[PDB]
Amino acid sequence: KPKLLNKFDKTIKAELDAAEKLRKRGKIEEAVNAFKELVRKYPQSPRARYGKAQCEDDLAEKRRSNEVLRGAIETYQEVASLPDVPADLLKLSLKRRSDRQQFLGHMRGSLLTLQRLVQLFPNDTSLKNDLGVGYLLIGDNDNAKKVYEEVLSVTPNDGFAKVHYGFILKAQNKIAESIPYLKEGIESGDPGTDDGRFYFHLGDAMQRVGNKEAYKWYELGHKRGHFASVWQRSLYNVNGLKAQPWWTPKETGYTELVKSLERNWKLIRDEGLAVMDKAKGLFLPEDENLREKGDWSQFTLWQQGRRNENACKGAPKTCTLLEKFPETTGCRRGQIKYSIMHPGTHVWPHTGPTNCRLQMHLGLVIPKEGCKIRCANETKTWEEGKVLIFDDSFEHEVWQDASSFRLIFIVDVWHPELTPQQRRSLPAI
Amino acid sequence: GKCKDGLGEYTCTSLEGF
Ligand SMILES: C[C@H](CC(=O)O)C(=O)C(=O)O
Ligand SMILES: [Cl-]
Ligand SMILES: [Mn+2]
Repeated sequence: KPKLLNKFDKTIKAELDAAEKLRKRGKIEEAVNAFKELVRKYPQSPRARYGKAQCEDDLAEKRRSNEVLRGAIETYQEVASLPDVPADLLKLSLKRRSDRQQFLGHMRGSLLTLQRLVQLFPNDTSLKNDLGVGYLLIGDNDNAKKVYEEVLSVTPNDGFAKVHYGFILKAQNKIAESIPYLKEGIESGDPGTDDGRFYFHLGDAMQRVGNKEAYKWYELGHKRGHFASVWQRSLYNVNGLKAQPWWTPKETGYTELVKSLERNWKLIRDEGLAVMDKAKGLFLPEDENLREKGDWSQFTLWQQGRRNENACKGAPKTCTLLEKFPETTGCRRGQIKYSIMHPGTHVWPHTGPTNCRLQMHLGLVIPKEGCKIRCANETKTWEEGKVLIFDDSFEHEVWQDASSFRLIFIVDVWHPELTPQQRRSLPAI
Repeated sequence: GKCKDGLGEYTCTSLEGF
């Protein structure tokens, strides 16, 4: 279907086909050399240049080499710099360039490539949709929003643009506004809309406005394979891990860690209170839009398996105690943090990002009334000096209606059924 | 940003190639 050959390339199609045949047979090393020879002999040929880039691309996959892929990324750009490049080939080459740049984490580089594509093909709205994804990947929601507004102004029923626009509105706390876009976009069935992120946030937005249809969308997302269940809606998962909202210490196998937390709870409390009194700026307000109302702040000692050295200066005995337990300090998909919550606080029902962690809560200062946590269909409360354990990949919700502050210590651990190989290789979250 | 308690970012992991 795509027209990849300009006038000159048509005359050398026999040589170009012979090289491409080598690539399709899996003789990648022979294919690279053959296209390199064609590039050497026909330095202006776009198809020869693209063949070289495709072979370098395949070779990077074979050898799992970032450096080989960087070479391919440059050759894809070289295609675009040649004279008389067919429009189909120009688009294919720069699109793959941007895709591979994103794979390498070159998000700024991918954005420049996508901006070039949009400038070269001003009527291609799918390219503008790709550009919006580029802005979203660097965290530039403002520019992403402008891009999808431009798309929706031309094609109002673009489902891909709708879900991404609705995602941005929802991230901006424009909850009611986001629902029709997320809903209509998912319902369009357009390529790219069947995504767990959009089912996740549509249901959450509906929950926040009191729309009872929220769980029909969790149920459909489960039926389409995005969620392990309607209750457990994490999106960064390892399949097969035991799934239950509440855990006992013995069920986790982390009984030595639990004993240490409970035996030594007062020193953990006292260091948290000292920071509250003398270094309160170390407690940072929750910043994921998870509160309906109230005050909730956290003082984080470990995140992504990395010790925060300045934070541990403020709780040195607690950090010294916890260093004996790699099951938590090495949990690169979890945190270790103090969590203070004040009266008048309601945390929206929400789910964590991954099923690969379990969460321990050690009670430190718990008012006698008013504080409770629901996980799935079960509500519990904290006790001073005692550990609660739940899987926060299940929907959970917290209220604080006491007459004074509530302080807990949160210790994330690797899910106990994850092998050591998985604990070393899983991407940090 | 980072996905700590929630799933609010477009992606929660960072891309580092192979
Ligand atoms: C709201 C709670 C934190 C807290 O109660 O301090 C929560 O979301 C979690 O522990 O995952
Ligand atoms: Cl030439
Ligand atoms: Mn939570």
